[PDB]
Amino acid sequence: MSSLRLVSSSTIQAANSQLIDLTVWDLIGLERESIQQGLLYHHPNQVDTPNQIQHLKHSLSSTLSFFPPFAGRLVITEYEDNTATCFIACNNAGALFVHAVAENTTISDILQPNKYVPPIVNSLFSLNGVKNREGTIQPLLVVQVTELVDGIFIGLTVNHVVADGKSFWLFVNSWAEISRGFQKPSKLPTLERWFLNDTDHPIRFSFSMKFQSGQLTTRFFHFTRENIAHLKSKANGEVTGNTERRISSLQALLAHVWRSVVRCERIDPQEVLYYILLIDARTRLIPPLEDDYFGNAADAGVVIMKAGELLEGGLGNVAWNMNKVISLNSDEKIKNRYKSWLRTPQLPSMGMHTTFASQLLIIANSPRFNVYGNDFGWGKPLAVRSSAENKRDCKIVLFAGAEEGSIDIEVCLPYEILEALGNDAEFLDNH
Ligand SMILES: CC(C)(O)[C@H]1CC[C@](C)([C@H]2[C@H](O)C[C@@]3(C)[C@@H]4C[C@H](O[C@@H]5O[C@H](CO)[C@@H](O)[C@H](O)[C@H]5O)[C@H]5C(C)(C)[C@@H](O[C@@H]6OC[C@@H](O)[C@H](O)[C@H]6O)CC[C@@]56C[C@@]46CC[C@]23C)O1
Repeated sequence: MSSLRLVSSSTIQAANSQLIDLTVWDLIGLERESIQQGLLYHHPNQVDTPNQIQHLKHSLSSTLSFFPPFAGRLVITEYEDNTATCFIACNNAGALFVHAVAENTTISDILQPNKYVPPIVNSLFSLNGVKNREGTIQPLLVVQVTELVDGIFIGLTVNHVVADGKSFWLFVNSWAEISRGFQKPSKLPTLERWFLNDTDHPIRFSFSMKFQSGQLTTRFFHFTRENIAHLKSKANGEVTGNTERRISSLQALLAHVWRSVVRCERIDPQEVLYYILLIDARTRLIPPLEDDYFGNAADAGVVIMKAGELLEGGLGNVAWNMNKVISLNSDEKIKNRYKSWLRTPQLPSMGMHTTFASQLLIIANSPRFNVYGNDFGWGKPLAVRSSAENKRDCKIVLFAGAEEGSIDIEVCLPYEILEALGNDAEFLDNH
């Protein structure tokens, strides 16, 4: 029968102290979860596995020289007036490398296609359930490499106060480059983080003070470039006054997914619905941040619509509203939101009490991030998976698909809704 065991855990320091102040975007995650995403590889031929594991360890240490935050620790100071400060010490305490073996477990055991994510996937990551504020002691980066019968899985656990999704995949891209033989990564990080005024740091903040919580399931759906292009043309074709085809491919897809979920759940048309986009500030500040600004740089944009209007008003109207919410995340709004946060620096609560699955839907990650170029020397990955640790939030996570211009979405919802989506011919997914 199949089994899973850890064979070794090793501290990995940078191959070759500095302090980093954290801004509002970074602090907001202190009480929340890590980023856990990983890559599946098939080994067509035999591989010298001990040498492969050693090569991943040494290239990881080399990459860490260029990303010192991932080898450091958080420093939190708690004060008597119920406030706190936090920063990153690049003290080279080290990341963690975990070597696991999944005896008699295969690629296809992990990647049940058109099926739900199997429970084994969650055990391909280490430090599940650890909040980002525990980075004062816990490594900010854990890599778990799990040997399979016909390949390996490379699963990263990354502290979400240090990095967002963009910065996560910057590190993965650069590590694969170093592993392939590059001497430097092709994109170097910008480590200095953004504050409206140099006097703002260290920010003194306060900690603290769901429908089907603990019972959600996770399933992938694949969207071809053609089906996406169909959705974009339809959405722009429905909103003509005042358009030169400004609704984007992703806006139309997300509008379609929103409509499909709500249609499958069958809810009262008077329900108010909240759709949570994460809008990058890097390109929207004036002056803009560096493209490879390393840290968090995104703010929620909340799309609010009645269920009746969402469905009866047509795809283009939903996508146009999302477009407009995105367009309101201007340089003015970003800086004023920052300033009012400094005036009431409380870390958020996870929000309202939800009574159905479509009520509050969070949209995470991006199809812009480079998933399939992560060749460490043995070929491109077959797939990307997350830990699927989250069983509380109704959530859609966006991934680049294997074929050019396609998108995989990882959907966390009640089981019967995922079943309805898989049986819905209006859901334009494939395979
Ligand atoms: C009246 C309105 C306008 O309809 C109201 C009704 C209520 C709501 C629906 C809005 C609130 O208004 C504000 C709101 C968005 C919350 C506060 C957070 O949002 C941040 O709030 C702070 C202020 O506290 C702002 O300064 C930031 O700009 C903003 O982004 C966010 C994040 C950043 C933690 C977000 O995190 C991702 O989790 C998943 C990971 O996979 C990702 O990687 C990671 O990012 C999860 C959702 C979540 C918890 C919630 C939930 C929804 C809320 C509760 O809208």
